[PDB]
Amino acid sequence: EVKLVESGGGLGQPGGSLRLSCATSGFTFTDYYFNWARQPPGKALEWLGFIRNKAKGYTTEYSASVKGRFTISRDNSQGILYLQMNTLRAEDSATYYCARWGSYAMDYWGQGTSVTVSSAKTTPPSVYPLAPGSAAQTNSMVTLGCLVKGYFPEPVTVTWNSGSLSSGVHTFPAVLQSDLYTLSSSVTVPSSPRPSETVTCNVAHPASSTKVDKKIVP
Amino acid sequence: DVLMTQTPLSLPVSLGDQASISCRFSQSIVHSNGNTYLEWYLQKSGQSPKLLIYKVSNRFSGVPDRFSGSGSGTDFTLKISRVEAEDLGVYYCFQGSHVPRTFGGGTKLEIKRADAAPTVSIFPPSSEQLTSGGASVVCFLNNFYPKDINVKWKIDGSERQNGVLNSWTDQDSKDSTYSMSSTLTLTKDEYERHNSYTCEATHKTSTSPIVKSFNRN
Ligand SMILES: O=C(O)CCCCN(Cc1ccc([N+](=O)[O-])cc1)CP(=O)(O)O
Repeated sequence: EVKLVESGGGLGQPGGSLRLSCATSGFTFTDYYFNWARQPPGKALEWLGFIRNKAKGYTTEYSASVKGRFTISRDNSQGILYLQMNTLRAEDSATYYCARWGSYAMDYWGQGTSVTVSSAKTTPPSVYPLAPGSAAQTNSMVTLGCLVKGYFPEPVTVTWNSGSLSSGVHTFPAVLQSDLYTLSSSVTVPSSPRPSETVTCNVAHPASSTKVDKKIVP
Repeated sequence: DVLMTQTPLSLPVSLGDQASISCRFSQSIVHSNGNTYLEWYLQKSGQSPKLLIYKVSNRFSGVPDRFSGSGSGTDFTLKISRVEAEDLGVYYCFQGSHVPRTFGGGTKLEIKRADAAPTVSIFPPSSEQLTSGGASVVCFLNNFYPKDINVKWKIDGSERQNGVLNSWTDQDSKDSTYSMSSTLTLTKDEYERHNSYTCEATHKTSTSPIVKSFNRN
């Protein structure tokens, strides 16, 4: 089977370096051009550059976004492709993919390797209850939530009443804020069931070994 | 250089309908050897991109015949007849023969449903956060359709731009709607200097904006 395996991902330091590898097997490596592409979480797939085959002398082409800062190389004896990323920036946080190119274009892709460029350190999040104001008209349904603020690294998990409340739940994608992540989650229940029935968000941040059960009090 | 334009960004469709995606160029990309290296790829949520069509109209082995690429010189088309659930994801046209070598902006295939106004809910800062010196005001704008929506924050009636962070969900697998969350983050000091906090939303479902507010007092 044709195989491409990316590796080397992890947390990179801003201003630092990182070399990603793409190990191949199952076909003649030197017959192929190879491409590197990246997809930032919540963003579009982006082409980075390619290295040509033996017939083309293994020359390279790069995107304007990284030319002069990234380097693509290949070890023809080992059948391994590399992506040398220098002076890491936050914009480099993404999942990186390698793919061969030939008569059948990019017919085989690797599974990708994730990179996160940050100087932050592990940090538990602060979990805040989101309850409607004292003055706020009644309703058939009531929406409550939890703001999970300032954690690192990703991710965090949020459940409601230990997963008992699954329907009507919206946990939003995290965003970077003050060099840390922030996320919120909403739950909607009929107005008659609360506060008579407790609603608690269960937020877990495994990297910092934290689990917080925050009750939504009126 | 050649400019590539892939449209549309978003493509709402109903299962069973055909979908057509466009890739156009500011000039011809036919190579002197006679070939045209215009390719089409699909990237499903949480997955690697996969080839669909190479050299304009060559369907890659294993791709259902429902998919087909066409086009000529400067205008290219990916057609998907009888769309099914498996086809949902982001389609990208690509060419690496002309500068800028690149993928298109992408076309997210999504499900068509009836227009639905958002359920907007605003929330004041919790005492826990306040005690820590910060004040975040949250506004959920849940289950609306279509996806386009605009949110405005106002404090004491004046519009507020600084400190606002937004997040958006992918289309709901179950009801095909979209949801949004906006948070205005202030210091306790600034929060205690103002009284009126408003989250206002405009959506195609109404000419009137949806306004939700709370007063510190
Ligand atoms: O050399 C051949 O016969 C095949 C390539 C034909 C021309 N190519 C087209 C071409 C080559 C590489 C890619 N890719 O994404 O990797 C895309 C398009 C450009 P070049 O001569 O290498 O600059």
